[PDB]
Amino acid sequence: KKDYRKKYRKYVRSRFQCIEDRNARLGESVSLNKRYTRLRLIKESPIKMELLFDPDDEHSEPVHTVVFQGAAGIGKTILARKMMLDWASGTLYQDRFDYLFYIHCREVSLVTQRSLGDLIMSCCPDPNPPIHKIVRKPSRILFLMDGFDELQGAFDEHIGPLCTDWQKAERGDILLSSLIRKKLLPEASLLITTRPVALEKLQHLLDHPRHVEILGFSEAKRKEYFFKYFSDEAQARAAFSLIQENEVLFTMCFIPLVCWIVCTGLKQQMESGKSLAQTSKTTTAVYVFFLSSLLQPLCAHLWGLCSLAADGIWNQKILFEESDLRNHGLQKADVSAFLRMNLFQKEVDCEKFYSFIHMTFQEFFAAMYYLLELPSRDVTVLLENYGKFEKGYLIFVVRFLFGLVNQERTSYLEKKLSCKISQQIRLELLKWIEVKAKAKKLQIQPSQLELFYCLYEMQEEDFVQRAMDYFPKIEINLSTRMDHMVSSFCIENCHRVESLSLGFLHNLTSSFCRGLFSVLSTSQSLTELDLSDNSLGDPGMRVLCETLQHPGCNIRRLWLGRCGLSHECCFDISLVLSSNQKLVELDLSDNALGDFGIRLLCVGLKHLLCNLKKLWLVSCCLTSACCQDLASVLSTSHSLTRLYVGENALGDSGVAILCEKAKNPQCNLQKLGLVNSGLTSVCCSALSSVLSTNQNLTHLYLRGNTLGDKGIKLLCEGLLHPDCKLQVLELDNCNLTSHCCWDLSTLLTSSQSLRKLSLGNNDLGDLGVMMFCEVLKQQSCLLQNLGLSEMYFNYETKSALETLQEEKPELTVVFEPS
Amino acid sequence: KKDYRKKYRKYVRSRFQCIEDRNARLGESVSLNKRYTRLRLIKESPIKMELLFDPDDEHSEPVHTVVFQGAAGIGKTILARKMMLDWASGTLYQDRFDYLFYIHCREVSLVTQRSLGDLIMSCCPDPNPPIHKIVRKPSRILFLMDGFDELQGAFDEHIGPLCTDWQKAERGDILLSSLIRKKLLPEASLLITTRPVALEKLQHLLDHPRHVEILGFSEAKRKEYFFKYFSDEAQARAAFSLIQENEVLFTMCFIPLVCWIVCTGLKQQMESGKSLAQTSKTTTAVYVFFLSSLLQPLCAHLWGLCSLAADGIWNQKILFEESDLRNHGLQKADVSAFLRMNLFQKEVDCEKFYSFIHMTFQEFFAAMYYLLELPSRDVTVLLENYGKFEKGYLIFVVRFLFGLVNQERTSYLEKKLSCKISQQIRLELLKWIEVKAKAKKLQIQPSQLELFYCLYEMQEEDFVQRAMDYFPKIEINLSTRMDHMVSSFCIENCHRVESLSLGFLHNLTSSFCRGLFSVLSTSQSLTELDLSDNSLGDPGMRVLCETLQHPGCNIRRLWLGRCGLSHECCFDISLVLSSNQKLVELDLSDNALGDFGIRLLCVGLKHLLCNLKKLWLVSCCLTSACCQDLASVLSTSHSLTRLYVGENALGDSGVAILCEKAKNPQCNLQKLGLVNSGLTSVCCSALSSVLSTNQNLTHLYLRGNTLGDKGIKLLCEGLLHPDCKLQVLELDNCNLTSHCCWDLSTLLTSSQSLRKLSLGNNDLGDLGVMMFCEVLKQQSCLLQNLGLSEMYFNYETKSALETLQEEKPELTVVFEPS
Ligand SMILES: Nc1ncnc2c1ncn2[C@@H]1O[C@H](COP(=O)(O)OP(=O)(O)OP(=O)(O)O)[C@@H](O)[C@H]1O
Ligand SMILES: Nc1ncnc2c1ncn2[C@@H]1O[C@H](COP(=O)(O)OP(=O)(O)OP(=O)(O)O)[C@@H](O)[C@H]1O
Ligand SMILES: CC(C)(O)c1coc(S(=O)(=O)NC(=O)Nc2c3c(cc4c2CCC4)C=CC3)c1
Ligand SMILES: CC(C)(O)c1coc(S(=O)(=O)NC(=O)Nc2c3c(cc4c2CCC4)C=CC3)c1
Repeated sequence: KKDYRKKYRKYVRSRFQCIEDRNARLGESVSLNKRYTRLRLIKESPIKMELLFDPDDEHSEPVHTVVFQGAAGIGKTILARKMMLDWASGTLYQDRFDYLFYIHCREVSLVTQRSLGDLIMSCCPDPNPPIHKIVRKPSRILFLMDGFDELQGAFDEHIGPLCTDWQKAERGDILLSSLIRKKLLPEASLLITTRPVALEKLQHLLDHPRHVEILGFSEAKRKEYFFKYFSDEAQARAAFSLIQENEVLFTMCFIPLVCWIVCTGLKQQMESGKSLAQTSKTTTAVYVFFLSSLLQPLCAHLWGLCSLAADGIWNQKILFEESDLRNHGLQKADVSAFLRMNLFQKEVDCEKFYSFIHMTFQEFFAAMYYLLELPSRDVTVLLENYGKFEKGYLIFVVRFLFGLVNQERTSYLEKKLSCKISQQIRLELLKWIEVKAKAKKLQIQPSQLELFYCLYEMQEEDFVQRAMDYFPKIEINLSTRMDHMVSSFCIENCHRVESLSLGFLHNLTSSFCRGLFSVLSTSQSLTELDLSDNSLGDPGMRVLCETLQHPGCNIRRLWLGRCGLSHECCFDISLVLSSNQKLVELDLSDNALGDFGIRLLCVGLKHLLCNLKKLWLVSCCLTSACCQDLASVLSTSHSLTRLYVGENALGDSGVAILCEKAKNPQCNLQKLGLVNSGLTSVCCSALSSVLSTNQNLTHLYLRGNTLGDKGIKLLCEGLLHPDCKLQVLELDNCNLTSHCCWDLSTLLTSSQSLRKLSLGNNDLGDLGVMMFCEVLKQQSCLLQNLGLSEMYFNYETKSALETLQEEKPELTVVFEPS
Repeated sequence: KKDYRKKYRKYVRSRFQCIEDRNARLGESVSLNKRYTRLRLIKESPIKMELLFDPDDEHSEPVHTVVFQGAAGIGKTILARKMMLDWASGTLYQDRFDYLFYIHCREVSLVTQRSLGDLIMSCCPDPNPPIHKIVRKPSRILFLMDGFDELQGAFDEHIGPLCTDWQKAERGDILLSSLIRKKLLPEASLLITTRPVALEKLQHLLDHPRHVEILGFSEAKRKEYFFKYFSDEAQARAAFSLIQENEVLFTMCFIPLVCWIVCTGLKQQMESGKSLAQTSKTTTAVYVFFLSSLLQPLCAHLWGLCSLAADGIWNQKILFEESDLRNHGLQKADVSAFLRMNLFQKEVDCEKFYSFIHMTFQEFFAAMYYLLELPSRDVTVLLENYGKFEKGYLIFVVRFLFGLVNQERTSYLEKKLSCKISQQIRLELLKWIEVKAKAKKLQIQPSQLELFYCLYEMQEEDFVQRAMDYFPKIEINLSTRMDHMVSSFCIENCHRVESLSLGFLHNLTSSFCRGLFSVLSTSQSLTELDLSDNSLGDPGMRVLCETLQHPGCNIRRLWLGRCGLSHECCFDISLVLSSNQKLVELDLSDNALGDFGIRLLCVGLKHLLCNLKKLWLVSCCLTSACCQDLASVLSTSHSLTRLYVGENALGDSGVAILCEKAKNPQCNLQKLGLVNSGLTSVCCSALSSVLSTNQNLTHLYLRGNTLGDKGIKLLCEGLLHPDCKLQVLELDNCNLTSHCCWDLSTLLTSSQSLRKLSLGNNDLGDLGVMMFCEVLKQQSCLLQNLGLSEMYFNYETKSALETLQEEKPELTVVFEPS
C-alpha cells in the first residue's frame, strides 16, 4: 500500500529547507537551501557529490566509506544538507540507495547504552517504521556521520566488544565503532565529516577510506555570496567592495563561516544606519567585532556566558539545559537577547536543550573567560590539554586566547580583559611555543603550523619576533592563500632561521608563491631552501629565479625534487648562476632538464664568479651528447668540484668525453658521480687515465654499471698508479665476479691512498671474501666499510669476517651480512 | 621503500647455484646448476614445469596440489632446485607467485612444537620478514616439500587436532598435515616430492593431487651428462664408451645418482692413472666398487660407520652430531677423509650437523653392518620392519643385503663380510621371499616386484632358481629398460611358473618388449600369458607372434585386452595359428579387428592342425558380413567349439548365416555367444533349427538382444524338440514380456535337457514368477539359477520363491532379488 520509503523522502525533502535548521534566523525567516553556494571539492583533480561510492578506473572495486575533511566552518554540514535535499528530491543517488539517514554527532550519547535506534530517531515522527523489513537490507542504505570530532565523553578505537547485530544495545561509542568499521549492518555506505586533526582517532576505524578535501570559496563565489545574501544589489556591491579592499579579511572570508560573520555584521550596520566600516584583520578581530557589535546595544552577562562556555568545553558539554543557564546567572534576560541575535539558538528540531551557533564561537567564549576579571580558569591547564581528542583539541580556545592577549585594546568588550591576567598569560603562551617549537614530532599537537597561525593572530612585533627564536628550522605545508599570508608574515620576522622546507598543495604552477619567495630572499639568516617534490612548473621556478637574484639573499643551498621542471627553465637558472655568487649547492635532479637544458645551464656554470660547487643532474633525461658541455664546465670553471650525472644515458661514449677533460692535471673534480650510467669495461681505460692524473679526485661512485672483471681490472691498473689519490671507491652493482678477486686483492695489497672500498652484490662468493680477509691483515690501509652488501656466505667465511673485525680493530666496519 | 619480495628473490638466486648445495664438492668447487640436465616428465603425454598449477582443458578448475613421484636419486630435489632458480630468475611462475618457500623434510622436527616459522627459517638471515603482511596472503605463495618419505619419528594422517592458524604452535607432524590438506594457509600452492612407496601415507592428505612421474635420462641425455661432467672431450668419450659397452651398467645409469657414482669413480681412476676398467653389473656392485675404491687408499673405520648408519636407520636419524660420531669411535681421522671424498658432507648451509651424501648410501652402509664381523644386528628384525613408513621402508637396506650376501667375493671391503653370517642370512632371505611371494596382496610390502629386483642383485643360480619356486603366478608392471632387464632375468630362471601377467607402462608400440617375449617362449612351465589392457600396437603383436611360433612355447592360453590391435595384425595371428598346435584359448576382444581382420584370421582358423577351441571376437567392430567366414570356420574346423561374437553388429541377417552352418549335425559348436548382437524374433527360427539339429550345443547366451515373446516362443519350439540337448539358456536383456510366461512354462514343463534357465530383466511381473513356482514343482529338471535378475516383486511372490527353495532342495538357486 503506502511505502514508507516514499513518506521518508517527503519528510527529508520538507525538513531540510533551512541552511541553519535552527531558530533565531533573523526574525525566524527562512534562509532557504536554494541559496546553497557550490563548494570546491578535491579528491586524493575535482570531485562531485555524484558517484562518491562508485568504482574508479581500475579493478572495478566498490567504495563503502568516503571521508570529507577540511577547516572548521567550511560547510561540511551544509554539503550534507544539500545532499539530503537532492536525494529526497530524486536527483542525487536516486538509483543507488533506498534510504538516507543523517546522524549528527553533537546529539549522540557516547556513554549511554542503546540499540541502533538511530534509524528511527533520525527519521519520521512515526514510532514504527519498517526497520525489520526493507530498512535493514544491507548496501541499500546511505548514512552520514556529521562531526566525528564533536563526539563527547571518552572514546576509543581498539575495542574488543565491537557490538554487531543492530538489535542489541551497547554503549554509544562502541556502537559507532562497529558501524564505521562496517561490522554492524555490513556493506552499508557511510559518509563521515571530520576535522583533519581528529583523523588520527578515526583512521583506525576506516581502514581504507576515500579521501575528499573541502575547500573554501573562490573569489567568484565570494562575490556571489554577497549578492545572494543582500537582497538589494546596491548593498551587495557596497558590502563586497568594502571587504574586497581588505585583502586579509577577504582572504579569511574564503571560509564560509567567516564570510557569514562579516556579512551579518555589515547587514546590522546597514539596518542601524551606521557607516558600515570594518577594520578587522585577524580571526579574533572578526569574532570580537561581531560579539561586541551585537551585545553593545547584553554585555552585562558576558562573564556568566564565558564561564558557561569554558565549563562546557572542559566538561565536554555542547548541549545545555535550563539548569545550566540558571547556574551561571543566565535567566529571563540575556538568554532571550542571545536568541534574538545571531549568537545562540534554542534547538527547535522537536527537542529540549540550548546550544551555541558554532563550536568556534563556544571555544571563542571559553578563550575570553580566561582573561576576564568555572572549571579552572587556568591557562596552564588549557594549554596542557591541547593535544587531546576528548577536549576537542582546544585549537580555537588557545588560538583566540593568543589574539585576545594583547595591549592594543579598546572598548566594545576588549576593555573587560584584565591587564595583569593577560600579561601573565602572554608569558605562558610564549613558553608554550618554545616547548612545542622544539618538538619535531608528528601528532595532534601543533605540527609547526598552528603555532604560526597563533602568532599571526597575535600580530605584535615583540611577542612574534621572540617566538621565532625557537624555530631554527621550519617545515610547513601551504594549500591556500591564507596559509601563504601567515607564512610570509611569520618568516619575515624570523632572524634566526637557518633552513626552510616548503610543501605546496593544490591551491600550483603560478605566481601564488611570489608573496613568499619575495620575502625569503630578504632574509638575513636563511641559508637553505628546500622545495622538494612540489609541482612548481617553469613559472614557479621563474618567480624563484627572480627572487634568487636579490643581493641580500644569503641563500647558499637550493634543493629541488620531483618538480617536473622543463629544459626551458634552465634559461632562468643560468641567469641566477651568472649573478648569484653565494649559491654553493644546487640540486636539479628528478626533472626533465634534458641535453638542451644542460647546454643552457652550462652557460651559467661557465660564467665568471659562478661559485657553484655541487651540482646534481641525476635523472634528468640526459644522454652522452650532454657530456660535451659538462666536460667544458668542469675544465672551464674553477669552482665545480662535485658532479653527479647518474640515472641517465651517459654510457661509455659519454663518459669518455668527461674523462678527456676530467683527467686534466688542473681539474678540480673531487667526486665523480657516474652511478647508473650503464658503463662497461670499454671506458674503464679512460677512467684509469683520470684516476692516475687528477690528484684531486677522492670519490668514485660506479654503482649501476656493468664493468665485469675486465672493467675493474682496468680501473685497478689506474688505482695502482703512484699518483692516484682516490680515498673512496664504491663498487656495488657493477656486475663483478669472483674472477676479479685477484685484482681486488692486488688493489688492497698495493693501494696506499684508499681508505674505503665497498664491494656490493658481486659474485665474489666465499673465495673472494676469504681471500680479502687474509689480504686485509697485511698492513692494509683500508679502514672503512668493506661492503659485502646483499651477500650470503658460508660458516667459515662468516667466522673469518667476524674474526677480522676482532683481530684488527683499526678496521671500523667489516659489515657482515648478518 | 625496499620490498622484501625483491630481497628474497635475490637471496634465492644467489643461494641455489650449486647442485648438491653441500660441501665436499671435489675440492669445494662450484658444481653449477647451469649444468642441469633435463628430466623426462610424464603426466597422469609429457609435462613441463610451466603451468603445473594451471587448469586443464575442461571445467577450468585450478590445481592446488602437484605431486612428483619417481625412483630414489631420480632428481626430484634437483628438479625442485632448478624450479627455484627459474622462479627467482623471473622465468618460471613469474606472473603467478610472489613467494616460493623450499622446505626440506630431512631437517623437519616431527615431534617438536612450533608455529609456522618455516616461512622465516627457509629464507634469508633477516629475522623479521613481513610475515604479517604480504607473506600471509593465500594463493600468492608456492611451497615445495622435499622428501615426504624422509620425515622422521612417528607420523599419522588421521588427526583430529589438525592445527589451523599459522600463528599457533603445534607438533611438526600435525603442522605438516594441516598445510598439505590446505587447511592451514588455504588456497596456497604446494608441490610435494615423494617415493611411490610412501604415497599410501600421503594420499590421505592430498585428496585430489595432480600426478607427475619423473623418469631418468635417455641415451642422448646420458651422453650429455658425461660430456658436461668431464671437461676433456677425450675423457668424456672414453668414459661414456666404457659404460656404453656395459649394457647392464649403461641401463642402470638412467638414474642420475647411478651415472654420478659411476662418473665420480671413473674421474678418480683417471686422476690416479689407472686403467679405468669397470666391471660392475648390479647396483650393489656399483656401490661397493665406489666405496671401496674411495676408502682403499679409511677402510679401518668401516665398522664404526656401518654401525652408525644402522643405528641411524633404526632410530630414525639422518642428521648426526659430533657426539654421534664420537660414540662410534669416529673422530679427527676418517671423518675428515670422508668429507674430503664424495661420501659425507658436514652441511654447511649455516648449520651444525653431519649427514650422509645420499640416503641410499646410508641404507647401503646399514646393509653391510649386518654382515660385518649397534641397534640389533639382526636381519630377522630388519626384514620384519620392511613394511613400515617410520623406518623408511628399508628397501635398499634389504636389497643391498641381498646383493652383498654372496660367495663370489673379493678384496676391496668385500672380504670384511663374515662367511658364517652371510650363510645364515642367505637362508633367512630365501625364507623371507617364500613368505612374501605367497602373499598376493596390495601394500607397501613387496608387490612381487621388489622381490625380483633383490634376486637380480643376488645374481646366483642356486639362490635365484630356488626363489622362483614360490612364484607359480607372476603379476608384474614394467615401465623402463631396467624393469625388462630384471623381468627377463628372473622369468628365464622360473621352472615352476604356470601363468604370467604383464603390465606395460609408457617406456609403447615397439620392440622394447622383444627381450622378454623371446624368453617367455622358451619357458617349459608357462601355460598362460595375460597381456590385458596394454597399448601394444601391431609392432608389439608382431614381436609376440614371432615368439609364439617357437616349437618350445608350451603356451596354451593367450589373452589380450584393450590393446587397440588393428585388423592388419590378423595376418600375423593367422601365422601363429597355422603352426602353433598348442594354443587352445585365444581372446582377441576389445580390438579393432574388423570384418577384414576376421577374413584373414579365418585363414589360420581353417588351417590344418589348428587346435584353437575357444575364440573371443567380442567388441571387434564386426558386422553381419563377417558371418560368412566365421560360419566357414565353424563348419571347416573340427577344433572350434566356443565362439563369442557379441558386442558387434551381427544382427539377424548375420546370425542366419552362422545358423545355416552351425545347425549342421556334424557341427562341434558347444557355446554360442550371441550376446549383444541386436538380434530379434526373425532369426529365432534359424536358432531353433540349430537347437534341434546340433546335439553338441549346450549353452546359449542371448543377453542384449530384443526377441520379445515371439522370439522366445520360436526358440521354445526348438528347445521342446526331442533332439535338443541345450543345458544352459541365458535370457536376461532379451526384452521379453509377461505374455511369454506360458511358453516359458511349457518350456519348463516339457524340457528334459535344460539344467539352467536364467530369466533376467524381463517384464514377467508377479504372474510370471508365480506360474513358474508351481511349474517348477512338477518334476522339473531345472536345478540351477532361475534368474530373476534386476526384478522386483510383491509379498506373495517373494513368499512363493522362498517357499520353493525350501520345499524343493534339489533347486540350488532360486535367486530372490532381496
Ligand atoms: N555552501 C554554502 N552555501 C551557503 N552557506 C554556507 C555554505 N557553506 C557554509 N555556509 C554557512 O555556514 C554556516 C553554518 O555553519 P556550520 O553549521 O556548517 O559549521 P559546521 O562546521 O558545518 O558545523 P559542524 O562542525 O557540526 O559540521 C551558515 O551560515 C551557512 O550559510
Ligand atoms: N637433472 C639433473 N642434472 C644434473 N644432475 C642431476 C640431475 N638430477 C639429479 N642429479 C644428481 O643428483 C645428485 C644429488 O642427489 P639427490 O640429492 O638429488 O638425491 P635425492 O633423492 O633428490 O635426495 P631426496 O630424497 O631428499 O630428494 C647430484 O649428484 C646431481 O648431479
Ligand atoms: C590547513 C591546516 C593549517 O593544516 C589546518 C587543518 O585543519 C585546521 S583547523 O582545524 O584548525 N581549522 C581552522 O583553523 N579553521 C579556521 C581558520 C581561520 C579562521 C577561522 C577558522 C574557523 C572559522 C574561523 C584562519 C585560517 C584557519 C587547520
Ligand atoms: C618403479 C618400481 C619398480 O615400481 C620401484 C620399486 O621400487 C622402487 S624405489 O622407490 O625403492 N626406487 C629404486 O629402487 N631406485 C633405484 C633403482 C636401481 C638402482 C638404484 C636406485 C637408487 C640408486 C641406485 C635399479 C632400478 C631401480 C621403484
